[PDB]
Amino acid sequence: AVQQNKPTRSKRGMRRSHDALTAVTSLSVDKTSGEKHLRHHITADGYYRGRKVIAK
Amino acid sequence: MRHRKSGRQLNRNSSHRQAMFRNMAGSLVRHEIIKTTLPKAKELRRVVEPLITLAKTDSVANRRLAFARTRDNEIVAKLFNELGPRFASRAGGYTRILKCGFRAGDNAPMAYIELVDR
RNA sequence: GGUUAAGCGACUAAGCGUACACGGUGGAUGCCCUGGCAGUCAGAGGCGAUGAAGGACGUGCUAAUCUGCGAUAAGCGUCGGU
RNA sequence: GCGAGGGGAGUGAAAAAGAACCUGAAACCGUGUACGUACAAGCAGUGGGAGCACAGCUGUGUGACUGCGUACCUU
RNA sequence: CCGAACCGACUAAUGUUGAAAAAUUAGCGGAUGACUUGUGGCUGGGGGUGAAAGGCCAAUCAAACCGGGAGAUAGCUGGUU
RNA sequence: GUCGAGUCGGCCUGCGCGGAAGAUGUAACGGGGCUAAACCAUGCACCGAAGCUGCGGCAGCGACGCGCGUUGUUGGGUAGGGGAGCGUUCUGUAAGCCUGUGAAGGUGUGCUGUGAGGCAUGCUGGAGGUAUCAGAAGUGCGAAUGCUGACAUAAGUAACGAUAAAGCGGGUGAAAAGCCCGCUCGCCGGAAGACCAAGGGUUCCUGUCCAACGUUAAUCGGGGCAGGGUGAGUCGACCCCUAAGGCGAGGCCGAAAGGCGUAGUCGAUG
RNA sequence: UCAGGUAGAGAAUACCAAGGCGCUUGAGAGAACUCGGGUGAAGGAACUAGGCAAAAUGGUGCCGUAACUUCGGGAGAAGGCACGCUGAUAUGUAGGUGAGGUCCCUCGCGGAUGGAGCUGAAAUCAGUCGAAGAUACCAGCUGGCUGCAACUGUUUAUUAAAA
RNA sequence: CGGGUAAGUUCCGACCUGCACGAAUGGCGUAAUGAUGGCCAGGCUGUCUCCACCCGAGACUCAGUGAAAUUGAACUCGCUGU
RNA sequence: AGGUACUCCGGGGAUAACAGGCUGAUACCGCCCAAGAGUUCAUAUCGACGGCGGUGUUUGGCACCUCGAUGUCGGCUCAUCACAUCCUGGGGCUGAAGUAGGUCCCAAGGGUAUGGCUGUUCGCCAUUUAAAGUGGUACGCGAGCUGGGUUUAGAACGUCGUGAGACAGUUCGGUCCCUAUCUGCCGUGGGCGCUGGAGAACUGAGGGGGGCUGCUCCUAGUACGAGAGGACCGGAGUGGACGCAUCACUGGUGUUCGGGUUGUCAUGCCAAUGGCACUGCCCGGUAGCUAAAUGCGGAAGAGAUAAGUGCUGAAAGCAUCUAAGCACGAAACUUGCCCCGAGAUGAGUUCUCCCUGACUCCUUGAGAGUCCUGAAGGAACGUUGAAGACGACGACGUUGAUAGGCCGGGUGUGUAAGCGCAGCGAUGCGUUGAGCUAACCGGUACUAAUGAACCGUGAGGCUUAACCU
Ligand SMILES: [K+]
Ligand SMILES: [K+]
Ligand SMILES: [K+]
Ligand SMILES: [K+]
Ligand SMILES: [K+]
Ligand SMILES: [K+]
Ligand SMILES: [K+]
Ligand SMILES: [K+]
Ligand SMILES: [K+]
Ligand SMILES: [K+]
Ligand SMILES: [K+]
Ligand SMILES: [K+]
Ligand SMILES: [K+]
Ligand SMILES: [K+]
Ligand SMILES: [K+]
Ligand SMILES: [K+]
Ligand SMILES: [K+]
Ligand SMILES: [K+]
Ligand SMILES: [K+]
Ligand SMILES: [K+]
Ligand SMILES: [K+]
Ligand SMILES: [K+]
Ligand SMILES: [K+]
Ligand SMILES: [K+]
Ligand SMILES: [K+]
Ligand SMILES: [K+]
Ligand SMILES: [K+]
Ligand SMILES: [K+]
Ligand SMILES: [K+]
Ligand SMILES: [K+]
Ligand SMILES: [K+]
Ligand SMILES: [K+]
Ligand SMILES: [K+]
Ligand SMILES: [K+]
Ligand SMILES: [K+]
Ligand SMILES: [K+]
Ligand SMILES: [K+]
Ligand SMILES: [K+]
Ligand SMILES: [K+]
Ligand SMILES: [K+]
Ligand SMILES: [K+]
Ligand SMILES: [K+]
Ligand SMILES: [K+]
Ligand SMILES: [K+]
Ligand SMILES: [K+]
Ligand SMILES: [K+]
Ligand SMILES: [K+]
Ligand SMILES: [K+]
Ligand SMILES: [K+]
Ligand SMILES: [K+]
Ligand SMILES: [K+]
Ligand SMILES: [K+]
Ligand SMILES: [K+]
Ligand SMILES: [K+]
Ligand SMILES: [K+]
Ligand SMILES: [K+]
Ligand SMILES: [Mg+2]
Ligand SMILES: [Mg+2]
Ligand SMILES: [Mg+2]
Ligand SMILES: [Mg+2]
Ligand SMILES: [Mg+2]
Ligand SMILES: [Mg+2]
Ligand SMILES: [Mg+2]
Ligand SMILES: [Mg+2]
Ligand SMILES: [Mg+2]
Ligand SMILES: [Mg+2]
Ligand SMILES: [Mg+2]
Ligand SMILES: [Mg+2]
Ligand SMILES: [Mg+2]
Ligand SMILES: [Mg+2]
Ligand SMILES: [Mg+2]
Ligand SMILES: [Mg+2]
Ligand SMILES: [Mg+2]
Ligand SMILES: [Mg+2]
Ligand SMILES: [Mg+2]
Ligand SMILES: [Mg+2]
Ligand SMILES: [Mg+2]
Ligand SMILES: [Mg+2]
Ligand SMILES: [Mg+2]
Ligand SMILES: [Mg+2]
Ligand SMILES: [Mg+2]
Ligand SMILES: [Mg+2]
Ligand SMILES: [Mg+2]
Ligand SMILES: [Mg+2]
Ligand SMILES: [Mg+2]
Ligand SMILES: [Mg+2]
Ligand SMILES: [Mg+2]
Ligand SMILES: [Mg+2]
Ligand SMILES: [Mg+2]
Ligand SMILES: [Mg+2]
Ligand SMILES: [Mg+2]
Ligand SMILES: [Mg+2]
Ligand SMILES: [Mg+2]
Ligand SMILES: [Mg+2]
Ligand SMILES: [Mg+2]
Ligand SMILES: [Mg+2]
Ligand SMILES: [Mg+2]
Ligand SMILES: [Mg+2]
Ligand SMILES: [Mg+2]
Ligand SMILES: [Mg+2]
Ligand SMILES: [Mg+2]
Ligand SMILES: [Mg+2]
Ligand SMILES: [Mg+2]
Ligand SMILES: [Mg+2]
Ligand SMILES: [Mg+2]
Ligand SMILES: [Mg+2]
Ligand SMILES: [Mg+2]
Ligand SMILES: [Mg+2]
Ligand SMILES: [Mg+2]
Ligand SMILES: [Mg+2]
Ligand SMILES: [Mg+2]
Ligand SMILES: [Mg+2]
Ligand SMILES: [Mg+2]
Ligand SMILES: [Mg+2]
Ligand SMILES: [Mg+2]
Ligand SMILES: [Mg+2]
Ligand SMILES: [Mg+2]
Ligand SMILES: [Mg+2]
Ligand SMILES: [Mg+2]
Ligand SMILES: [Mg+2]
Ligand SMILES: [Mg+2]
Ligand SMILES: [Mg+2]
Ligand SMILES: [Mg+2]
Ligand SMILES: [Mg+2]
Ligand SMILES: [Mg+2]
Ligand SMILES: [Mg+2]
Ligand SMILES: [Mg+2]
Ligand SMILES: [Mg+2]
Ligand SMILES: [Mg+2]
Ligand SMILES: [Mg+2]
Ligand SMILES: [Mg+2]
Ligand SMILES: [Mg+2]
Ligand SMILES: [Mg+2]
Ligand SMILES: [Mg+2]
Ligand SMILES: [Mg+2]
Ligand SMILES: [Mg+2]
Ligand SMILES: [Mg+2]
Ligand SMILES: [Mg+2]
Ligand SMILES: [Mg+2]
Ligand SMILES: [Mg+2]
Ligand SMILES: [Mg+2]
Ligand SMILES: [Mg+2]
Ligand SMILES: [Mg+2]
Ligand SMILES: [Mg+2]
Ligand SMILES: [Mg+2]
Ligand SMILES: [Mg+2]
Ligand SMILES: [Mg+2]
Ligand SMILES: [Mg+2]
Ligand SMILES: [Mg+2]
Ligand SMILES: [Mg+2]
Ligand SMILES: [Mg+2]
Ligand SMILES: [Mg+2]
Ligand SMILES: [Mg+2]
Ligand SMILES: [Mg+2]
Ligand SMILES: [Mg+2]
Ligand SMILES: [Mg+2]
Ligand SMILES: [Mg+2]
Ligand SMILES: [Mg+2]
Ligand SMILES: [Mg+2]
Ligand SMILES: [Mg+2]
Ligand SMILES: [Mg+2]
Ligand SMILES: [Mg+2]
Ligand SMILES: [Mg+2]
Ligand SMILES: [Mg+2]
Ligand SMILES: [Mg+2]
Ligand SMILES: [Mg+2]
Ligand SMILES: [Mg+2]
Ligand SMILES: [Mg+2]
Ligand SMILES: [Mg+2]
Ligand SMILES: [Mg+2]
Ligand SMILES: [Mg+2]
Ligand SMILES: [Mg+2]
Ligand SMILES: [Mg+2]
Ligand SMILES: [Mg+2]
Ligand SMILES: [Mg+2]
Ligand SMILES: [Mg+2]
Ligand SMILES: [Mg+2]
Ligand SMILES: [Mg+2]
Ligand SMILES: [Mg+2]
Ligand SMILES: [Mg+2]
Ligand SMILES: [Mg+2]
Repeated sequence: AVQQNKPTRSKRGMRRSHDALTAVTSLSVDKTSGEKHLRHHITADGYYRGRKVIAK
Repeated sequence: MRHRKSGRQLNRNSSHRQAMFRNMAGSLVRHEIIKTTLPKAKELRRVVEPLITLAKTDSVANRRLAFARTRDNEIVAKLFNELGPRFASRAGGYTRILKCGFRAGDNAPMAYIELVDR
């Protein structure tokens, strides 16, 4: 099965109207190190909820 | 449908799954913290924490059960000589999972899992 | 003034269209000729056992290819030109 | 990243002549602005036409609503 | 005679822009013989070879491939700014 | 017998009734609806076409007068015939004319003719262009399942090549599921191990790099770059010897080319 | 060309050795549907062109085996029984192998005797565990009537293997 | 016509009315053989009544890479008619 | 002079085979006349000789569409419509006693066999059923499956031919491609709208689903009938097929639970265990899913009717169901039952909740901007679910049982290991219904569900009524 007519650039854009990405609503701030981080994830320096959970 | 069913298939067959978690349980007992995918970490809790519960009562029969389930005498010894006593007064929840972003190679969601008194 | 009621009613654009502006891609067009095409007038009409045509391998201060050359190897002698 | 790529500086008459290099069309793909578009049925225009924006009543862009309207070639 | 290697190719499913321009998987036949295989040789296109299917002769066969006669011819179809 | 004013059935004729069941959905007025908004007859209005008229304009043909005027009339067109033109490249006119005070080309805008078209000019461009009147043609493209290049669509879709299988710690690194080291797990084991011939030809080892190649990433590679590496009286080839077969002095045969073959000479798979 | 171990008749097959690998996209999820597999109540070919596919049979020893026949066959016809482990017979048997010793010699890599040590089926009796002892992998379905071709072979490389 | 089946256009055994057999382009038989054609039975079963559940690989979601046939142009509904 | 099915090229829908179209001779179905049959009697039922139509269903005619391709017969799967009705429902006439029939009218709600043979469609046969309807839909349905038949290349028979070959004669064998752009359809989301915002509960325009029926018993051996036989009407029970839900029971599955066991490799060995062999092979089985399991459904009732039956009643002093007026009448229609449903743009209703700042500029208006403010609520993230492809939907987030673990129980398997005793030993027995036990049940903050941040604003147009101020 294949198209009988070439779809338009307009129809291509309409299909892609649901493809846009969503930015992260907001980042969280660690209460001890002050780092920003994804909520419920550890920070880049290894803090979570104010505690040094892992080295490096 | 999977109504009320438990356990993750993890795109493996049953013998692969069993062997994988036997190895991963050994790594967690040996190193006390490991990094893995978030779903594997959640499944590992149901393997490792009953091994620690078993190790609270030291007997020949229990050491043999633990050996049957880990196949590693260094792991069995650490379970009964160290972890059992460390957790003797804790009622479950010997591990904690900490989410840590996404793997570079395949964007897999990753997590650390560690013993709670590490 | 307020309240209620009835009637009417703009400001939405996920995206899409047309127009314009500015870009990307792409290599048309114009301009260009150490390449071709067709002739005219002349020349020469062969080369080879004194080893040809055509090649292989070498040859530099040289790693490669082109050009030249042949273990005397981008060259040797001599006579002229410059 | 002792990258790729880029921004400056400098050369030059010129660097949107920077080697992916004269000119740099079209298809095709974008960003910005103006207007239209989420109760509306078909060759997508044409005749009529409100509103809005713009430049100086007119010119330009857009085109709600409405009459008419089934591509081209070949055979 | 039964059965691996080896040589085949009866059935089914898959695959059919394949993993593959003929295969894979499960079964299947022969398996000391008119057997199978390596290396080299010979037969040439109206010709070869053929336990014969017009089979095969380099993924090509009721007359191979390449070059030439060659711009064959086309009362046919298309196209003609 | 009662009862007291009409009754009966032919003919011809207008309009209607039954006869009358079909498949996606009313579905046999185009629809709404209509008792006229139906049908018949008569009449007067009006709507209605690119027909006719009015106004303006162009052209063909014929008259009539002096190319012009006047006049009448004509102007839908396929095949096809006839007539008249636009533009493109090149030659002369041209050692002229335009052009770095900006040519050709590109891209806009304005004006202009009945058309092909023409003219002017802003921006871009950065060195050519060419009037007029003649002359010559590779002289005009949307189609030929045309030819070449470029770029779309489907679509960020299918797929990423055997369902032997991975897990974790450490290292390096800009970055590690894939590389290195380690432990564990799994798979082949008449092979998925080891070694030759054939075929290939540097793919081998070391260092270095990650553009492209690798169906992902890549620090890794059979990828790029550089350097290194193949040592024989005994292994193999060459060599001696022959098979099938080939060639073949003379020779025999054949228009020519050539065919066959003797002495010989080659030819391993021995 | 090479050819280890345990089981095995075996170069089959299963698990391993030496040795070599996890197949150059991964991570989740656990819908329909497709592919490759497992199991299925009662029924059991009612399916369908056709039992296609699937299921089934499957080993060794012994007992036993019809028509027909070219006297070879048919035939593994069919059908059936036994099968693990332990002990005893027998501290390991029958058999195989064979040292010292002894004797002889035409004295050796010799003959004869002798048998220590090593290796080792199969059977019988008794006992014993399980639902199941050819336990996995592996491994014939069988019978009756009939057409055609005697037979083993050959063929349309790539839709026909057959008469 | 007989047999087999509850039921048999096939099968087996006959009959002879051979449309249109017939004797080496052989006739009629024939043990054995066949991945050969037809028919019947036992066993066996998800072939089926009539499907259910389960284990894996895809399909689905996320990240990376990234095709194809087709295509005059599309603002690409039903019905009844034309 | 022939053959080509071994075939080939250029062309044609200028021209056949399939399907469509036009046509309707033929076919099928109605009707008109009434010779007669029917003891009598044309019309209960048949209807000769002839006549008139309807359908588009057969066999055909034509050659208009398609030859730069519109795939065939049958089966399978899935259907949808017509009514000329097979069953069930309603009725008139009967040469209708009853039971059971014949014929015609109304009626399309639902229902409407399994097998043997054959490629069959069909048909015959066996046995069912209330019945086993007739047709249209490309003789519905191959971008849904099959491929037995027809219709390529191989081979043979009969037959024809000198032969190559040929035969809607026969016989054995013989490749079925497509990842869905658009329409359509089944599901499921995102956007904006509905005029301040928000959380809920609704109304019901409209749409869909459903609608089948047997047998037995009572009425009653009554009515009817000479007997044989044997009812209507009404009532009760129990089935078939179909549908919806569910998992308490009976079961299937149950590669995540327990056990038995073969071969082998390993953990040093014994003992005990693990890997691999289809889950190695097996025996059981929890939750979930599920049918064969077991609950429930089709209605009653109402309205308006069809054919049909009437009442009163003239036109037409009679008669007449009809013209005025009035009444009955069926599974069809509208409701009643179940589900969806306000994008019902005609965007509805009800309840509740939230927001009561300052200033500036301008082209001066439903204008723009800054500062302050940030509600109700939402979303996001996390732990998740008998919810789920993804979205969506539901629960929960420390003021907490959302998930995992943990504790206790249940269930399943069937007496672990170790030690001891008996036995030469395999093994048996005791400790011991032991040990282990998924998805289940009841509990429990041990682990993970973070303080925040984000979106959403700041009293909501004009006109006119009414009412109050
Ligand atoms: K917009
Ligand atoms: K372009
Ligand atoms: K050179
Ligand atoms: K330039
Ligand atoms: K460019
Ligand atoms: K219009
Ligand atoms: K054409
Ligand atoms: K034509
Ligand atoms: K040989
Ligand atoms: K030949
Ligand atoms: K060739
Ligand atoms: K030839
Ligand atoms: K005139
Ligand atoms: K211009
Ligand atoms: K210019
Ligand atoms: K073209
Ligand atoms: K794309
Ligand atoms: K590749
Ligand atoms: K990657
Ligand atoms: K094996
Ligand atoms: K999913
Ligand atoms: K012995
Ligand atoms: K066997
Ligand atoms: K014979
Ligand atoms: K064969
Ligand atoms: K003969
Ligand atoms: K004979
Ligand atoms: K055969
Ligand atoms: K046979
Ligand atoms: K001929
Ligand atoms: K033939
Ligand atoms: K007719
Ligand atoms: K007609
Ligand atoms: K009629
Ligand atoms: K055709
Ligand atoms: K039908
Ligand atoms: K009836
Ligand atoms: K009746
Ligand atoms: K009906
Ligand atoms: K049949
Ligand atoms: K028939
Ligand atoms: K058709
Ligand atoms: K098909
Ligand atoms: K068909
Ligand atoms: K189609
Ligand atoms: K469409
Ligand atoms: K209905
Ligand atoms: K149950
Ligand atoms: K169950
Ligand atoms: K074992
Ligand atoms: K009356
Ligand atoms: K609403
Ligand atoms: K819990
Ligand atoms: K016990
Ligand atoms: K015990
Ligand atoms: K128990
Ligand atoms: Mg088309
Ligand atoms: Mg998208
Ligand atoms: Mg749960
Ligand atoms: Mg995956
Ligand atoms: Mg396994
Ligand atoms: Mg835009
Ligand atoms: Mg740079
Ligand atoms: Mg220049
Ligand atoms: Mg340039
Ligand atoms: Mg461009
Ligand atoms: Mg509407
Ligand atoms: Mg609107
Ligand atoms: Mg539309
Ligand atoms: Mg119109
Ligand atoms: Mg062959
Ligand atoms: Mg095979
Ligand atoms: Mg044989
Ligand atoms: Mg054999
Ligand atoms: Mg020739
Ligand atoms: Mg032939
Ligand atoms: Mg070939
Ligand atoms: Mg020829
Ligand atoms: Mg010629
Ligand atoms: Mg030609
Ligand atoms: Mg009439
Ligand atoms: Mg209708
Ligand atoms: Mg007019
Ligand atoms: Mg006119
Ligand atoms: Mg005029
Ligand atoms: Mg005219
Ligand atoms: Mg004209
Ligand atoms: Mg000139
Ligand atoms: Mg020029
Ligand atoms: Mg000139
Ligand atoms: Mg030209
Ligand atoms: Mg062009
Ligand atoms: Mg043209
Ligand atoms: Mg094409
Ligand atoms: Mg393309
Ligand atoms: Mg992507
Ligand atoms: Mg798609
Ligand atoms: Mg997809
Ligand atoms: Mg995919
Ligand atoms: Mg791969
Ligand atoms: Mg790592
Ligand atoms: Mg990997
Ligand atoms: Mg190289
Ligand atoms: Mg290397
Ligand atoms: Mg290197
Ligand atoms: Mg790459
Ligand atoms: Mg990179
Ligand atoms: Mg390298
Ligand atoms: Mg390299
Ligand atoms: Mg010779
Ligand atoms: Mg000679
Ligand atoms: Mg010789
Ligand atoms: Mg020699
Ligand atoms: Mg040799
Ligand atoms: Mg071996
Ligand atoms: Mg093997
Ligand atoms: Mg899923
Ligand atoms: Mg699955
Ligand atoms: Mg399946
Ligand atoms: Mg099975
Ligand atoms: Mg069963
Ligand atoms: Mg069972
Ligand atoms: Mg059973
Ligand atoms: Mg049975
Ligand atoms: Mg049958
Ligand atoms: Mg059947
Ligand atoms: Mg079979
Ligand atoms: Mg089987
Ligand atoms: Mg045997
Ligand atoms: Mg020996
Ligand atoms: Mg026969
Ligand atoms: Mg034979
Ligand atoms: Mg073939
Ligand atoms: Mg074959
Ligand atoms: Mg008979
Ligand atoms: Mg019979
Ligand atoms: Mg017979
Ligand atoms: Mg004969
Ligand atoms: Mg004859
Ligand atoms: Mg004779
Ligand atoms: Mg004869
Ligand atoms: Mg004869
Ligand atoms: Mg014969
Ligand atoms: Mg044979
Ligand atoms: Mg993707
Ligand atoms: Mg033939
Ligand atoms: Mg042709
Ligand atoms: Mg026709
Ligand atoms: Mg017809
Ligand atoms: Mg025609
Ligand atoms: Mg005609
Ligand atoms: Mg047509
Ligand atoms: Mg076409
Ligand atoms: Mg078609
Ligand atoms: Mg009717
Ligand atoms: Mg109806
Ligand atoms: Mg009803
Ligand atoms: Mg049968
Ligand atoms: Mg049959
Ligand atoms: Mg059909
Ligand atoms: Mg039909
Ligand atoms: Mg179709
Ligand atoms: Mg298909
Ligand atoms: Mg067939
Ligand atoms: Mg065959
Ligand atoms: Mg198909
Ligand atoms: Mg919505
Ligand atoms: Mg309905
Ligand atoms: Mg339950
Ligand atoms: Mg059970
Ligand atoms: Mg089971
Ligand atoms: Mg042991
Ligand atoms: Mg192993
Ligand atoms: Mg293995
Ligand atoms: Mg009712
Ligand atoms: Mg009266
Ligand atoms: Mg009923
Ligand atoms: Mg949902
Ligand atoms: Mg119990
Ligand atoms: Mg045990
Ligand atoms: Mg418990």
